Amino acid sequence: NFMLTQPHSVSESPGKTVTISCTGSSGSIASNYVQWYQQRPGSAPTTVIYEDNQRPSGVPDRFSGSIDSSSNSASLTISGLKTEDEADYYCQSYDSSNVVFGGGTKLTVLGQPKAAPSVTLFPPSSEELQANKATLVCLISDFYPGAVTVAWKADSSPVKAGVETTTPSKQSNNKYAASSYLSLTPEQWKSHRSYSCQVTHEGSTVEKTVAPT
Amino acid sequence: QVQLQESGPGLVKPSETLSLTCTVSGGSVSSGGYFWSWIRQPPGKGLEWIGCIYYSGSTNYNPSLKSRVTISVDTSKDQFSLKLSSVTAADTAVYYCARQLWLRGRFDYWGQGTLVTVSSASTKGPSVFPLAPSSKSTSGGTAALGCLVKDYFPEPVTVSWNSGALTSGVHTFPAVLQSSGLYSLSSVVTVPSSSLGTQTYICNVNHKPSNTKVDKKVEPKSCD
Repeated sequence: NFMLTQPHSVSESPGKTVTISCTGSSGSIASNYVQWYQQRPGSAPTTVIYEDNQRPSGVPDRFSGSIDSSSNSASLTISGLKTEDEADYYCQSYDSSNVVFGGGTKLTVLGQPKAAPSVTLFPPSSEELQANKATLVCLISDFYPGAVTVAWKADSSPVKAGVETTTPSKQSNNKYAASSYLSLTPEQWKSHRSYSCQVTHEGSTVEKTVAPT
Repeated sequence: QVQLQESGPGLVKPSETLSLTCTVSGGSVSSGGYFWSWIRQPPGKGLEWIGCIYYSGSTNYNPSLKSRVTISVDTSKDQFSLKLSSVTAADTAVYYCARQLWLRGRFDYWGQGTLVTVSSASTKGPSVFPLAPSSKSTSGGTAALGCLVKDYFPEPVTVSWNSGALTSGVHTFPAVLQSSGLYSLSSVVTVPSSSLGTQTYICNVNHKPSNTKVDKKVEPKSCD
């Protein structure tokens, strides 16, 4: 029942000094060796320290680790933060024949400004209608911050059944992109006079509408 | 040096048996007196230790993963494989085969992580539908058009415009789980409205696991 406690979110501006902790609950932190792993997103983790004070060949000298055994906490000191340091940090232990990892500390460097949320609405196609299906697609692009709330409308009644939306994702031009999909039956598409998608972004609302034509 | 490469299918059905084998090149399994271990990592979560093996029959497993991890070493093929039983939807994690020099110490060499997805459906092809631009689809001097990919299994699906000739303004969105099992996404491109009726735009959606390639032309909407 030994678990390593790590700060979930840690942020610091480049060039300063930050300390990442790793606290053990039951077992003492000087009992077993502690290994810190720095893992890039979409990449294999790499060992950046070993034996709790020794730096492997290849890593910079700044990856310095210290042990505070009185508080049962393992510390990893980072000096001179850079761009490439933004990665997930995990601390390792062994306990007793059962390797236990840490919670995970993400390094934040501590970015484009607000961006207009261009909105496009697409009606269902005739080929989809012949397949006894219908889908309303709302597109959300070129916006910042990456937090947009969508709300489908059937003329005036909000629509929630069959609504599928995507989390915002960063674009190539530093902005964000998102989408919303409204699964619908062919009968329900023509039952209402018009359908609309409303996008709320930083208070401002951008609305498009489509009709069966 | 030495390297660690994983194999096995990237998909597994719920309540089934997982078969992931990690092979070794540039070294020997039995020689050197080192260990092997399997470590998984869910997307957005921390690393989780599964178990460790020696070149002999010595095995130790995580208490939360006990009585479900079966790992064996075949020195003839210079590789070791892990078998998992009763896989659920919470077992979706990136599996890493890492070499371990010291049993209480660092995993010095990490293999590249294979993606394992557990979903409950039959592998089905995608349904590509055209996304017709119109007067309500343009805001200013530019318009937008795309293609809809709906009701497919599994990830990933690649969409290319004009056989890759059109890349500027193309936005491929990540997939989202539908209300019933399957996924859905779309790929759209921003274009000036002057070339709507004079240029042909064809989307190329490919689904390799189902072996389906669909080319769908995009045309402006015709009122009927």
